[PDB]
Amino acid sequence: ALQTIINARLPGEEGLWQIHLQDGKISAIDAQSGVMPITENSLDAEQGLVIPPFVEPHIHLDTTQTAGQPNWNQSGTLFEGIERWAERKALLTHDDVKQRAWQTLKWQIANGIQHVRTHVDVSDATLTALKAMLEVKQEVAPWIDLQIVAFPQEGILSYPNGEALLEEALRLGADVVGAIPHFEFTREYGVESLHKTFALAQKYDRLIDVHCDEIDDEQSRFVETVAALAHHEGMGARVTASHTTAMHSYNGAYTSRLFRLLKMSGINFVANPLVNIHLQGRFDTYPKRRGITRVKEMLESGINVCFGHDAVFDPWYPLGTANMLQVLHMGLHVCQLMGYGQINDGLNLITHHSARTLNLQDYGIAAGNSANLIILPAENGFDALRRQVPVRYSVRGGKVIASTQPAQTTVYLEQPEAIDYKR
Amino acid sequence: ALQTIINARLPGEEGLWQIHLQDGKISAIDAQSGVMPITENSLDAEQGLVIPPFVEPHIHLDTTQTAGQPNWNQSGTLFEGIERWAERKALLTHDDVKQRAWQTLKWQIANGIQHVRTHVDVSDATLTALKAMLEVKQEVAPWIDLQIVAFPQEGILSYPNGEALLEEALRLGADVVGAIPHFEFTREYGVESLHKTFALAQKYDRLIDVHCDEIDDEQSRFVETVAALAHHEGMGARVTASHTTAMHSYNGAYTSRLFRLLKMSGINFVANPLVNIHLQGRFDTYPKRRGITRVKEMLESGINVCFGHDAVFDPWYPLGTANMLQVLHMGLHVCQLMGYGQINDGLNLITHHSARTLNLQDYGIAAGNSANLIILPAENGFDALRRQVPVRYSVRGGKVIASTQPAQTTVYLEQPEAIDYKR
Ligand SMILES: O=C1NC=C(F)[C@H](O)N1
Ligand SMILES: O=C1NC=C(F)[C@H](O)N1
Ligand SMILES: [Fe+3]
Ligand SMILES: [Fe+3]
Repeated sequence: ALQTIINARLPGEEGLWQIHLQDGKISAIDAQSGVMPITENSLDAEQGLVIPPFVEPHIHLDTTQTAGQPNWNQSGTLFEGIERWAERKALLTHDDVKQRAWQTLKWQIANGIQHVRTHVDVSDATLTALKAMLEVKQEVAPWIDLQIVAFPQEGILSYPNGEALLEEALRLGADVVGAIPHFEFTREYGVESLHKTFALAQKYDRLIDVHCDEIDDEQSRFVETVAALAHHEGMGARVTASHTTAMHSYNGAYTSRLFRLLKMSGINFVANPLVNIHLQGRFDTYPKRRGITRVKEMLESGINVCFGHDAVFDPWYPLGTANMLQVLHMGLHVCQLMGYGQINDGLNLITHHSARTLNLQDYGIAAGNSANLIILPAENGFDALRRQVPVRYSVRGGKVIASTQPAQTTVYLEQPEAIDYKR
Repeated sequence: ALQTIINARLPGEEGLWQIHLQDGKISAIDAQSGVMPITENSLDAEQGLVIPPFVEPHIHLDTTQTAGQPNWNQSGTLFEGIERWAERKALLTHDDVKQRAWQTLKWQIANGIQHVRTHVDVSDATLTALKAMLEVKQEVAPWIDLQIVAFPQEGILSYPNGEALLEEALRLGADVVGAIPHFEFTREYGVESLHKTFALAQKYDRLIDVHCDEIDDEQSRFVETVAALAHHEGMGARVTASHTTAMHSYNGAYTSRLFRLLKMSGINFVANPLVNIHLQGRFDTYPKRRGITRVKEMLESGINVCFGHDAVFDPWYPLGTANMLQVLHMGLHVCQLMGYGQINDGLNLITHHSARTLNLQDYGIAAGNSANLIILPAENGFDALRRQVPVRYSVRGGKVIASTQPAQTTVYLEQPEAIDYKR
């Protein structure tokens, strides 16, 4: 029955703070002028950093843990990945999807992630994975608020009954409408697919998250239609453009023109560093492009951008432990957001910016909000990122739902010495 | 009460000529076999060059003289320019627009310009600048025939009530319908905006002048729609594509295909050398492209192309004295039209070709035409351009409306010597 979080550091704030908890919510936040004593019912942050929970804005829980089944993606490309997934999709069973999704979700809970948006392939007349995921959503609710995107992986207009299946998925309860314009057979189908996606989102009052321009094609500009339709409907807050890796290859003049619309539209952007560095640049010899969208410029322009893990051991990515600080680490390097302040503020890319992408209404350390927060054994964002620290405690509804007793490293010199990699 | 212009040289003609004037018109033109004596009622061209008036086919009189108000365009780009202008547009007043427009118009009269096409931003519900410019048009009529383009600077489909405001501007009397497809939110809005522009021009029997592809984007090809719609409606003579700077970046194969249509369509092209060299190439590091449309190739293909000043001390250009020979000088250098004949024929780019762009019906030194002409103290186009000569006399309706007493330079060597920079 926790009543207070004491000795907490907060990003962008000086000193220590006390967070009072009442009835599963944050009742008040007060600055401390020194270190407070521990006591029963008090969770001691020990001058560590307290932040709202990590968020996973983009993952594929229906494909997670399937890498190599029945075959491996040899080329390491998005296109072969979809082909390898199609082979696995034909072998799906309800229980298998639930088991694999739950395996990755447990890693996420352990990693302080309390909000997850999973795409689920609905280019499947049986909607096997979707039915399984809707059950997982209910089962995992005490620990993670899971959003499900009805993702038409093989296209809306380019797959048999694609539009009907996408709508069926919404009627079954999917929270977000997906699309993949660059995978449609033609540019015209791509644009038309977006009009259909927006019409469905307005008909059912759902969010939108488009796999948008995930291709090293300087002519893949579906993002301008996503932003324009959102602006026209006055619904930018409910819309997300995932990937936009083609933007890495656009000329600068078009990008500058486009940025005005991106800002005016208010839509969100998701970059997936671990997967993008792996799948993009595969058609270059040397030099080889990085292939991540224009994260640095978006931040400078005040456009909301955040980071997702995208895949965890599946056709598009052979690694991962569903760790957001690891995703952030890769993104900061590839996007060259390596200034001290840029690294320190990096936490926003896996917390607040992602919460905005998911249109969350109860997020942040503020009075009145649910007591959902995590404690990192680090002094600030820079320190947490540099040392790739685990989540010491994850609190949800005012209760501890995960904890990590840190590793203990000792070197035996003339005398034993504890090493914590700090300075 | 001038009755004759004597000792006149004419471009492309040998010898001297006499131009007889009667009732404000040119009654006859006769060759001379020698130098004629001066006499009362005779304006002596003194073997200088006589040409129809200079023309300014593209200028923004509503923004002229506002550079730095309230802020400067730091990046030197078209996009920031529009943003800086938006800030100034919110501060417009009727009298301020009239005063600034008249300041630049007086410089134009002094520079022998008797025909001017000004764009006026109509992405403004108050249409403040347009109302002011319609009054200026009437006031300046004795000296300059001013055409007003209803220019939807912030887009037709991408600005609130953009189409209604564009039509309102035509109902108030604007002479030309404008558009800016590359600034619309999407390629589809760009193309649609052109269909709407042409429909308005046919509904009101007005000319068209599109700010077309003014961007270093090799995919900005709105010019093909402008030309195709003009060809379909059989109205090329009434249509102009301004800038087309993207053409500088097109691959050669597409450009060759496009050129057939450009020629067949009969539309006009305006290049704005002083502004284009400044605003284009801003997204390149090194090498840096010039960014002017394909003027040399247009001339070789018989496509009508001409030069405008575009801006005089405003968001898009911090310099200028509204001097067409200076605009021509820049264009010849950047477009590499540096052969003797190319330079000598350069005057066509600021006289006859521009008159065609404005669809002028009374222009040129020919019997029956109004006696509107200017006298340059130079032997030919090459000489006028090299020495950047002023306009000795500007005649309109058979009367002198401007004159420049040339500067007198002397060097004091062993004896004083007059220097005129001639050879
Ligand atoms: O279309 C896609 N499917 C799965 C992925 F992991 C990648 O995000 N893109
Ligand atoms: O769109 C534009 N507005 C103003 C200029 F000077 C430039 O011609 N382009
Ligand atoms: Fe994905
Ligand atoms: Fe212009």
